[PDB]
Amino acid sequence: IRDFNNLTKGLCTINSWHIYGKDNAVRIGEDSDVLVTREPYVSCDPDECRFYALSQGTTIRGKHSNGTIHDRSQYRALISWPLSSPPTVYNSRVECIGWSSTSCHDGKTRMSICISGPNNNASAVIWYNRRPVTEINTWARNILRTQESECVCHNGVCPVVFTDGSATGPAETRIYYFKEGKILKWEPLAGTAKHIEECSCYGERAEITCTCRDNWQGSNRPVIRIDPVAMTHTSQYICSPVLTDNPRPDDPTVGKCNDPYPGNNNNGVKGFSYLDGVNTWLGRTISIASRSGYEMLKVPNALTDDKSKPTQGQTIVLNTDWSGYSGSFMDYWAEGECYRACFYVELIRGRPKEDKVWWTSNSIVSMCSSTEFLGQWDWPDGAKIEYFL
Amino acid sequence: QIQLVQSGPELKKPGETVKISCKASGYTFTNYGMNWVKQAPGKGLEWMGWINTNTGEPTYGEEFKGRFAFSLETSASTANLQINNLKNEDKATFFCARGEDNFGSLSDYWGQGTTLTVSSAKTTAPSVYPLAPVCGDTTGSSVTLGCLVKGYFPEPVTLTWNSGSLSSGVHTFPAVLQSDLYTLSSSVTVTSSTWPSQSITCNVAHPASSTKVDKKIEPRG
Ligand SMILES: *[C@@H]1O[C@H](CO)[C@@H](O[C@@H]2O[C@H](CO)[C@@H](O[C@@H]3O[C@H](CO)[C@@H](O)[C@H](O[C@H]4O[C@H](CO)[C@@H](O)[C@H](O)[C@@H]4O[C@H]4O[C@H](CO)[C@@H](O)[C@H](O)[C@@H]4O[C@H]4O[C@H](CO)[C@@H](O)[C@H](O)[C@@H]4O)[C@@H]3O)[C@H](O)[C@H]2NC(C)=O)[C@H](O)[C@H]1NC(C)=O
Ligand SMILES: *[C@@H]1O[C@H](CO)[C@@H](O[C@@H]2O[C@H](CO)[C@@H](O)[C@H](O)[C@H]2NC(C)=O)[C@H](O)[C@H]1NC(C)=O
Ligand SMILES: *[C@@H]1O[C@H](CO)[C@@H](O)[C@H](O)[C@H]1NC(C)=O
Ligand SMILES: [Ca+2]
Repeated sequence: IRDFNNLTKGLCTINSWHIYGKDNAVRIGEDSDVLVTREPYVSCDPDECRFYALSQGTTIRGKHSNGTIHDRSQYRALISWPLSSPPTVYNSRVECIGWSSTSCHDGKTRMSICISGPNNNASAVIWYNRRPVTEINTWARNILRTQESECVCHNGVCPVVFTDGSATGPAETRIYYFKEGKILKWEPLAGTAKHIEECSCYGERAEITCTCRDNWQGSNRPVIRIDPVAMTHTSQYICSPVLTDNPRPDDPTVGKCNDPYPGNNNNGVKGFSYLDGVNTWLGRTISIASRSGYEMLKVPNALTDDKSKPTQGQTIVLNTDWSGYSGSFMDYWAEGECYRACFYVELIRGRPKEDKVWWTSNSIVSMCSSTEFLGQWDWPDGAKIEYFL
Repeated sequence: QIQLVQSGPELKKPGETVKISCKASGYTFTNYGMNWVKQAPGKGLEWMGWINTNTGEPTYGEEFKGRFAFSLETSASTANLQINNLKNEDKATFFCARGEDNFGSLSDYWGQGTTLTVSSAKTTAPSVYPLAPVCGDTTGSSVTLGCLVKGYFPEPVTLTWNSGSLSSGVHTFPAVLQSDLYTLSSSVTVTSSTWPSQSITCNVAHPASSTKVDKKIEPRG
């Protein structure tokens, strides 16, 4: 718009899900100059919504796609392209160079942060209106990381959650408040959460909600709620027995609000949730051991009630199909009474599970929320690992 | 809850063809795929491949690409292993198991197994023989009586000392093959108050030959 954005609405009644975006990137990339990506996401400008994702600097088909299972390198770069077109060599815009990103638009223009570096000496640089403004060098010296999906801004201020430290144990997570590229302040993570990675965040009624990842001990997901106005936050867990991280222990009868739920240590998968009282919906893979299938569950009050079991659901990716990372996003500039909630599901094709090929790319699926009850379909990446041989 | 009951054991002469069925219940067939595994006696457990009960597409393992063929009666929730041209080293037991995740890395809930005795041999029905003791007080105030089930093919044989009733102190021994047939036996120990007083009976059923015998161990001494 030509004015900062204020999250003035609340979420709309989430009664079912309608497909919003489909990539088909790996299927088309078997015969088009498509980029190998991973860690995908979706963010909207006032003007348009786009698929964002971390490039690997090669095409699926090019011989340099070999060994793209490695997450970080100097060939990675946050890139961006039209809603539902593949991430083609000829239509991707490079947003900045790095192997961890987050990107959001504040009403006036957008902030993109790409983190780069060796693991022991990494730096974040905060791009604003496509020029580097601020940079933040490492603080704990072992892999500074961030969101992996869009951030949310209220009146110029965008909280961005960063973790620096070990994924196996206590790490230094700090919440930074930027406004227009400059750091307005930062505080350290406070609350009952025990470890923070890859926070999926959305914003309503002047407040920001982030479902993150507990990599050390959590199988239930930790939640940070940030007051963008007062520049404070808190962190608790999702009480619900409906465990949503992956791999996970099987779901209990009663769960744990102020602590990690035991069972699968040193692992996770980025994930999201829509926490709105009765209108709460959660999403987990269907498999407890692997990233196969992805499903949405209405679990009224899952944040707060520690025996909330699901009342309505929706199958998104079939359990005989692969999934991966998920994250929240909304089109904050779309017309209406409220926020249409939406999310995305990375579809990881490649190594390690499908190691007949040596690349790891992924596809993207997006859905937004309908007040209706629309019927459901499953949405497969779709490629046959056998035509690339 | 999940129960995958399979076909009964099968005897088939070399080079033949067998369709081993596996019927699912408890879960929604279509959202979990079938994992098939070979537990060959002196070797261990082998993954054979997996089928997607939603698309119908099988994966096969190297050692299995060729005669093994996965197929599904979706409509009855049944996976079947069909093996063609039964090369003898297909004497083993085949388990179907529900692959938890996509591709079937986790097999949670397994089926009871089906045993393929690939064999040129002929069905011989058994000789059930009551073995009453040459008295011999088998420990203080106890007597052990026996039942030799000789000369049958193929395995199995169901043995029950009196219709399932003598349950404690029974030792049915594994059968052993002497080239063409097996020899199996069981023992049961009772107190002297109970025998020759009640009627201990060997209730032996050879299901391949439609044979059911009840040899009464009569006191003969
Ligand atoms: C047209 O489309 C409409 C709209 O989509 C169709 O109607 C919808 O259809 C859905 C399927 O019928 C239905 O969802 C179901 O809703 C129930 C509530 O009534 C919900 O409980 C179901 O979710 C459980 O079951 C699914 C599989 O069906 C599981 O994948 C899911 O995880 C839930 O079960 C697991 O978690 C529960 C909570 O803890 C446990 O109670 C349960 O034991 C189970 O746990 C095990 O598995 C977990 C992982 O899989 C594991 O972690 C755990 O440890 C355990 O081992 C399901 O979502 C929608 O509500 C329905 N909506 C409407 C409006 O009707 C309609 O059928 C379509 N019509 C046609 C003709 O096709
Ligand atoms: C690139 O891919 C090739 C095959 O496309 C990989 O090949 C293997 O390389 C290792 C040595 O690192 C050998 O032991 C294997 O036998 C090779 N196999 C084949 C088919 O050549 C290669 O490792 C990949 N990576 C690099 C860095 O070249
Ligand atoms: C945005 O929010 C602040 C605080 O709620 C308010 O004072 C300001 O005027 C609002 N501006 C816009 C463009 O909504
Ligand atoms: Ca975890």
